[PDB]
Amino acid sequence: IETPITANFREGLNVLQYFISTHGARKGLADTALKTANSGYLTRRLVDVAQDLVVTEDDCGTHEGIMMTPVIEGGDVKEPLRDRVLGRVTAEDVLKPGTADILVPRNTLLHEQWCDLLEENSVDAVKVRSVVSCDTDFGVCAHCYGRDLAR
Amino acid sequence: VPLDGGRFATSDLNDLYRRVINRNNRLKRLLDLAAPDIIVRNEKRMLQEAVDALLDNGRRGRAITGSNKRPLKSLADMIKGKQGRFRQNLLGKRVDYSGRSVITVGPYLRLHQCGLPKKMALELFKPFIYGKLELRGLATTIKAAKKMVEREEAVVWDILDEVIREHPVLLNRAPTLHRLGIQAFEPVLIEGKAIQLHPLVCAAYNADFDGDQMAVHVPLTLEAQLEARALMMSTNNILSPANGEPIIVPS
Amino acid sequence: GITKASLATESFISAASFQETTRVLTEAAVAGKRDELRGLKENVIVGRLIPAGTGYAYHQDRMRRR
Amino acid sequence: MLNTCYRILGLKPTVIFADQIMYTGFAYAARSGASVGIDDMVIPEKKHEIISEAEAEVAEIQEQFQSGLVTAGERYNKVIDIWAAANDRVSKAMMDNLQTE
Amino acid sequence: VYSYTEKKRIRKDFGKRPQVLDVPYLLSIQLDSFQKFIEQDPEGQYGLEAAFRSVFPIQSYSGNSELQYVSYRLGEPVFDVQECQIRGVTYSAPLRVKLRLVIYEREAPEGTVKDIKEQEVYMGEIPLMTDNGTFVINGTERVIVSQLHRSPGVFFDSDKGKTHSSGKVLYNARIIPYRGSWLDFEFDPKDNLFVRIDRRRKLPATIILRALNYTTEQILDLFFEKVIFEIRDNKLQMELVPERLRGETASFDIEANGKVYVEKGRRITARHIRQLEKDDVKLIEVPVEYIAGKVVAKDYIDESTGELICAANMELSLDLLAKLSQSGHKRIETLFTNDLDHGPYISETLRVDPTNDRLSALVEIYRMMRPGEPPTREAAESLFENLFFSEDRYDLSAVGRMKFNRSLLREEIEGSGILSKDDIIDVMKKLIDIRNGKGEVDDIDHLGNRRIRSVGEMAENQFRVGLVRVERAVKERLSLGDLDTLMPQDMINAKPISAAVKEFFGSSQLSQFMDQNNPLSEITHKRRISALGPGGLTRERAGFEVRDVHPTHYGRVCPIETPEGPNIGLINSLSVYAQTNEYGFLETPYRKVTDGVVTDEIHYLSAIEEGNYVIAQANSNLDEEGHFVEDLVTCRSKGESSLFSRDQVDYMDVSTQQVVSVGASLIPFLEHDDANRALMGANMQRQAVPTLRADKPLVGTGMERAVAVDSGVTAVAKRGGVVQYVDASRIVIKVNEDEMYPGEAGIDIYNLTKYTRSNQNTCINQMPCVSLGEPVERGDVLADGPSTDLGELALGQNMRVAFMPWNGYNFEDSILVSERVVQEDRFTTIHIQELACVSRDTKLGPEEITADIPNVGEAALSKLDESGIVYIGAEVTGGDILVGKVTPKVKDSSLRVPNGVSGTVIDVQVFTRDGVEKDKRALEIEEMQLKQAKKDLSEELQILEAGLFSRIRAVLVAGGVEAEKLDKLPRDRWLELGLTDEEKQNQLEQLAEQYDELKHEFEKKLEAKRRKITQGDDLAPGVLKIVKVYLAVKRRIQPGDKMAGRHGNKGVISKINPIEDMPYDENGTPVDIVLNPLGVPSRMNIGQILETHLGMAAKGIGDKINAMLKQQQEVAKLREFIQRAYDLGADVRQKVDLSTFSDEEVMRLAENLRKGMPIATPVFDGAKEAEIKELLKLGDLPTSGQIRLYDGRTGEQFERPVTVGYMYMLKLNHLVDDKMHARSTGSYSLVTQQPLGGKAQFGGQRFGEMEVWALEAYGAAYTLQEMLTVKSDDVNGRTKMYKNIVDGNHQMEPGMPESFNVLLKEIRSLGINIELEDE
Amino acid sequence: QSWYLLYCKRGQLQRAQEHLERQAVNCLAPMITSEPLFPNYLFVEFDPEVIHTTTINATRGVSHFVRFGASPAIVPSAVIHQLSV
DNA sequence: GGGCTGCGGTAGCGTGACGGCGAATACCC
DNA sequence: GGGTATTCGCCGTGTACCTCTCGCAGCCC
RNA sequence: CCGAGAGGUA
Ligand SMILES: [Mg+2]
Ligand SMILES: [Zn+2]
Repeated sequence: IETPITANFREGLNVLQYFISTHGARKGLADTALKTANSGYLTRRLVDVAQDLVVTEDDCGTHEGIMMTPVIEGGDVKEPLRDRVLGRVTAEDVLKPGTADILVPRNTLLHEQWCDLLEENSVDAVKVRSVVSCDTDFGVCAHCYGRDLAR
Repeated sequence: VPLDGGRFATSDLNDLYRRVINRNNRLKRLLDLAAPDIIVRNEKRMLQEAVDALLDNGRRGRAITGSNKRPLKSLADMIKGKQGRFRQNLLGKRVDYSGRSVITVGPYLRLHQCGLPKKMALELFKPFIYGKLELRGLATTIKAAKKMVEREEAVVWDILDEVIREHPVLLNRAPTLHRLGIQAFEPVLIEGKAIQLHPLVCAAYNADFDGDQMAVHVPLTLEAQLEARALMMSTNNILSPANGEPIIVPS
Repeated sequence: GITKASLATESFISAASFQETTRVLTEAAVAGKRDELRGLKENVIVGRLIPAGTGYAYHQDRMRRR
Repeated sequence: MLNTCYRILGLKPTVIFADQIMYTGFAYAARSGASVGIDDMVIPEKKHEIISEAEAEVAEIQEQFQSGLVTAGERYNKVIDIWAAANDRVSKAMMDNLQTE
Repeated sequence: VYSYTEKKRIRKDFGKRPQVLDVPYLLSIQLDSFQKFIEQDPEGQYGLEAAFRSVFPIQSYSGNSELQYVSYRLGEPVFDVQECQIRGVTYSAPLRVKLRLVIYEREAPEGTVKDIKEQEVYMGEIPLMTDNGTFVINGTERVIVSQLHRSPGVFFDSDKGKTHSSGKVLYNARIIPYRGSWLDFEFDPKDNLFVRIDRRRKLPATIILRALNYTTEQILDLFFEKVIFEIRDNKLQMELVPERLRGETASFDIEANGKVYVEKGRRITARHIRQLEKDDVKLIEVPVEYIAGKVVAKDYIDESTGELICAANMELSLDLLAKLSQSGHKRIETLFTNDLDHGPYISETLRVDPTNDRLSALVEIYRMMRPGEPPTREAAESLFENLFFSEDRYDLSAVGRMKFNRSLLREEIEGSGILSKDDIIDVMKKLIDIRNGKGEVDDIDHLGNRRIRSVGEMAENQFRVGLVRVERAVKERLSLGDLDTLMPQDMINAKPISAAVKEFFGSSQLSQFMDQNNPLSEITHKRRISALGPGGLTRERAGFEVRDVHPTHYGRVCPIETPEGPNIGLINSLSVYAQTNEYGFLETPYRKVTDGVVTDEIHYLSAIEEGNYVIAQANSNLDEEGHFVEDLVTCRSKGESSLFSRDQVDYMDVSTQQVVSVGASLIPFLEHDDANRALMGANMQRQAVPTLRADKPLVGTGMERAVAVDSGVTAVAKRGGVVQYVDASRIVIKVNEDEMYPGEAGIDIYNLTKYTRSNQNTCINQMPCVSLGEPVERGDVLADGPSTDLGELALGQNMRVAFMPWNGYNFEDSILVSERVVQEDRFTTIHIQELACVSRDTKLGPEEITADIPNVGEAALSKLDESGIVYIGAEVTGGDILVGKVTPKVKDSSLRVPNGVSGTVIDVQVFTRDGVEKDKRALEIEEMQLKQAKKDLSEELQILEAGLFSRIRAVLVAGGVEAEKLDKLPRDRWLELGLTDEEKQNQLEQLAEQYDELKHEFEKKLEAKRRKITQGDDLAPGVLKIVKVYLAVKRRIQPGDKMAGRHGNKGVISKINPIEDMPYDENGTPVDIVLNPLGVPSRMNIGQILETHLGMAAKGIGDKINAMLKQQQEVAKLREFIQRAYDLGADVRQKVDLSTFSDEEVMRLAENLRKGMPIATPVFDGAKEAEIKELLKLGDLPTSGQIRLYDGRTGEQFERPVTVGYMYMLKLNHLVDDKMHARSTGSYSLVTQQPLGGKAQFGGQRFGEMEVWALEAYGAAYTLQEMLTVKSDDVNGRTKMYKNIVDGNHQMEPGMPESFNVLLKEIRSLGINIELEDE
Repeated sequence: QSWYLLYCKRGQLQRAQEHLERQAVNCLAPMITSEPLFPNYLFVEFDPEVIHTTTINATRGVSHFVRFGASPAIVPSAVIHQLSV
């Protein structure tokens, strides 16, 4: 609306300004009271597609895993690598960015101390083990999941 | 079963089965009498539609109805839907040893314990109190113990503080979305009628204090007391499982 | 997709506690399907220990002793 | 603070330290007496002149609209742009007037 | 000047804008609607007369008898409203209808009937409305809520995007009748026009034109204009009006008059159209490629050979032109099918049409409508001629014809109810015009397109259903009628009308149970506009836009009072000033503005009129003449709030309350709150319980008076005069002579309603607020109802509130309360519970109501009397015995007090079927009620006789006066003294006729009341006697209740502190209630702070008056300070005329002000901040509103001074000892062996689905296993577990749930073989 | 005029036959010996141009036609002949 | 008094959700 | 004969709790 | 102690 609400709440809103405000707030209450049904039905569909998947091994014995890079849309670097590769077990051993060094080994959990030694060396991207690459029949092995997240 | 009065509130399946049997008796009598072709075709067709209405009502053209225009509920409608047997009686059940009341703050608590009223505590822990009353020797039978806690004499409150002590309870806010919405506390007895809930824990439950209500559940067996203390205790849930961020952040 | 994937499961109680029960029970009936339970909601239906949590040792024991 | 306590000292000092945080926060918030009044919401003194400069700008745009120099969509875009700019200036006026008063 | 309860406590009224129109009577929707339904209104509209003039005179199918109508009537109700609520009957009236049967001979359309008969027959009973807008349907008090539905008449809807998945818009057009069949027209993405009737199958729409006896040529005459090709010298030239070339490409050489106008290639511009009109260009010679795509208009036949050349609507080729050119048809009419404007939609629909004549059109329509049964000429013609064209089964009402003529831009507004040919053709033409571009669609949320149904309209429609069923019955009986041996009740039957009207008033989606806990809540459930109901939308489907506020809601529907949750914006509440239009639309007042001077005349508008005019704003500064003091003013033109000039406006808003409703205009400082918190504040303000001691909001809006009067909970005086007697039971008012009738000497006796049950178990109670011998005026209040204080509206109470964190006890939204709140009983509300005990008739013998009970002792019968029922006044607790009832097997089935409740038995009612004999307490209560009724009718006769004799003394002052001889013989013979032959002897005869009428009426009403008590009551078939016991719990306040202010600040009262630990200021007074400041920056409801400061100033004036009156001063200093308090500041409306209060009404006012000076802060024109500061300077309080407070625990000052003031806090009826519940082992369900649900059933908590997922999320496998097997369902598991617990062995023996075996039997009861395999 | 079947309401065959006798519609129902040999079935004879099937369906005591599909069932004249027992 | 039963009528009542997906089928080769 | 492509018709649409009324008439057998 | 309708709390 081209004419704003120039009055705050310490000054009084007059009638038209409060009515435009009620447009803006009735839309929000209708959105929450109808949004909650889709949110609950989404949780239901998700826990019934999951429903089965239990950590059932300790190592699937693979060398494949997705390539965690920091994500960049075109502005400044949005989510750093330490947010994405915190507590996820590497797939192959990460080379130190200088030349051919075994900086971290190939099956180490990357907790905060390892991630700080990753941030000091300015590591490009980590090939890390992902759940979708797990070779375990009927479940997910304990390394391809990652850290416990609340433990 | 009859409701309060003198008439029987009959189920819908009795209407369906009674219709199928009425039509089947009519069809047997017409095949006895050797009625012509069009009569027994309509009779068998009405039996076909009656059976098809009994099994899954309304999958055929417009569903039959008894009272008044609402269709009556068939067997497949006892299975399917939000109110069938899966989603209403097998995945979610109603539960004994459970309670419900309005929450309030009580900031003196340590974060492994919650306040729980004396009236709810004496109702949820009736069998444990019965065991203690026949074990110390203050009640011979079970009728004597039930009269003692029906009267609420001066000696059952010490029994109650001796059944509470190291026995966790599951507090639960009614829209539980993630696993931090069921947490196990130790009770501290409250003169009052409102569950006193430690404030930091509120940011896990999405519980403000504008009229909210919570349910308490009692772990009966011994493995369940140990699961409430070792997995579901409120000291054990200090990080949200969705990420690494602490969920006992001061609000 | 997630509802087509949870209704296409090798366990018809898992695909019947969820959406449409008519389609899934007729498909399982005319296929003569069998539900080796082996998941969380089959054991929440049938009333026993979950094969995930504390009950994973119990299901290790039962799967070992066959 | 609680996160670094959990990463260094583990679980039991973090539980007892979460409780001591909550107790000392409640106690000194009680000792603080941190009310809210009608005088606490400080109106910017520059707010009325900002609104009058925006009113002069919409007056210029509508005087161009009576003489047909500009299009209607460009008029609507110019009005939403100057009210967004005046809104940001009013917010900066009150935010200086609150953050370092 | 003021009335006499206005001079008691006159509220300091801020507010600058002078109000011009006072608030209308807030229950006028319900009352005007139902007064329209029942009223003897000749000329027939609207009412019951419309129903009888539609259904009557009934004539059968040439049966030579025609029952006609004369007049109807409603007799007295046999039960007045109080004893009707007590006994359980409907509050109805018998509907006495005169019916006149005349019976013909053979061959008498014009012949005189052979015999007549006429009687006042009895059909149904209709439920009358109580004077407050309520019904009493079966003992309970219910309210019909006004519906908001789509108007009858055409609507042009678009559905622009979602269909076709291609961005191509459609355009449908629905002709919605008030009663009958729905007709919709709609495009399809092939650009063809389709009709459908009642949402059935899709027919191509021109078949309905072919059903109206239109040939193809007439249809093409209607929807297309002709282009004339003349056969001429060469190449068959063309008449060309230059309008048709607008915006197209010149395909050929455009030349005439020896001059080349436009060549090939360039598009034809409007300058070229001006060239062709200036050059007068009509006839031009075309190439043969121009006609090779056009379509013929009418038919042509070869004349000599005698056969057809081409049918109408046929495209043309060159050989077709060689056919028609050689025959001799010189004129060729073609259809101008402009791709830009004039599209060929009708023509392509005619190409889709599989029909050719009228008869096949009707056969195809009949095969659409009623499928399968063999279409015939008579059957299909009767179907289609009674679809829309008969007065019986299709009827656009007056509203429908007005909307139908208005949306088609017709001139008239009144017409016939059925459609016609021209109406369907006009709807198709306007739909085609909307597709072409001209004209636009309608929106459905626009409140000019949205009618209101109310009580009279809905009951009239149900009554018309009952009357058409009884006329089908009368047509049944009359053709089987033998004469003269029947009189008109073997024909007519009172059963279907009564059945239908009780079906609506009992079981409908709008006749619903009244929210009755509050005067606000009654008066705002009666003013409710629901979108739901029959014929309207549903809660769980729609939508987004119908849940949203549209710019036509300004002054018709409250924008902010709508319930949050599943139905937001469907349950809208009506505004303060909004009446209802004659047609049912919502018209709101505006002030007519002829020129610069804003005139004080008002004028009502609806939303289809508000768009055309320019309507100002309520608060725009105008000074002393009505001239707008600016040269530009904010107005709104067509739903768009914009700034206009000083002299363009035609209307102004009447008053600045008019946008909002009576729930959310009681909130002071509304304009400072957020919209969300005003919504939550109004919705909670409906929910307040009436406290035991009503307490006058210090910061009100002045609308408390109108709500407390207009909701009928207070005993407003009917005729003014002098109080003769005041008791808590009755109030006897002597009437002043000017308002007093000549006969019926007359003094008004108001019976007050003492402690009784509301619909929400609260206590409705009236208390007299006038003393003895005190003048009252007409319209003044006499008895304060629930939640009222001297005629104002006191929902909650005003308490001293500090804003600070206090040791965590008010953490999220909690509220920390002193002990001075709970010691004073200043929230201790009174609840009343009705409990029934029924003696049903069962096999082996009925159930006694005896005192002797098996397996009790003295502790049961010590509370029960000689008859077994509890005494009145006996304090009972849970587990007590109230009514002793036994069942011969003998088992105890006595009424017992529910678990957890206490109380005092306030009343015991006993109802007995006529024939079952009476236990002795029934005769005791019967003789008590009998003596009470005899006593009260004697009090009526004696006190009215005292007033009559006082009038006789007032008339016998003159005219042969005998003073001492008056009281020698007693008061009966004062007529037989000396008096002349004048009108005073006439008046003595009048009062003698009054007294003799009173003698006869007293005797007959006494004997009839003896009969109405002593007879047995109508009970359910199977129950013998019903004893109802009324407990009254008194609930105080406790940790866990819910309190709230008026602004949306909810709270669960957490700690009930002692007095000492409270934060006391330096004067010494503790603060009562501590709230939390952190709610205020987030929840942007800043109005509670200005209410806090202004209430602080109000009690500052009250403390100052309490000092000036306690430390007692002569009244000069009090009237000077009261005058300073009532002047105070800017230009206001109140000032006062205080020096005319007789030196005593100053003192009675100052006695009623010593608890705080009440301040009216109106809704959007409220008190500014400088006036709050200036009023805080009149009292001796600090200007900032903030006082330094010490701590009661440590005795030392809180740093940074805190806010203390008086907020009006309410106690909502969500009390904690109605929510607390626990279950160890109770009763179990029957089909699935799981616990029951609820609290009234002693049941356990539903451990639902997401809690099971939360236990699966942990490792809780054993907790979940006992949570769904042992604690819930498995019967062997739970009995073994209970024995294992009480032995001291916490161990579960699980087994299989029972409801899973129920699942196995329900699945197995299909043709499904589900099993359980190997060990 | 071709023969149709009508299923009447339960226990209203007398009233249905009475109203269809006041109309010009032939009724046919065997009486066994006195209750009808068949249940609520009844055989009517009319012509859908003379009296329409909707008017027959809206008669007091007639529940519905034996339809089997869209159109009501024509029973052949050999059946109506062979109910002359 | 009763079994039973889907409306009550010499028809028509219905009429304000929206999307997704898969089979059934129509139109055009 | 089968390839698009429209139409039809079945699926689904949050959790927990609290209160209230009301739950067969017709009926000709 | 099962269903429907209306309303409300979070
Ligand atoms: Mg809340
Ligand atoms: Zn793996």
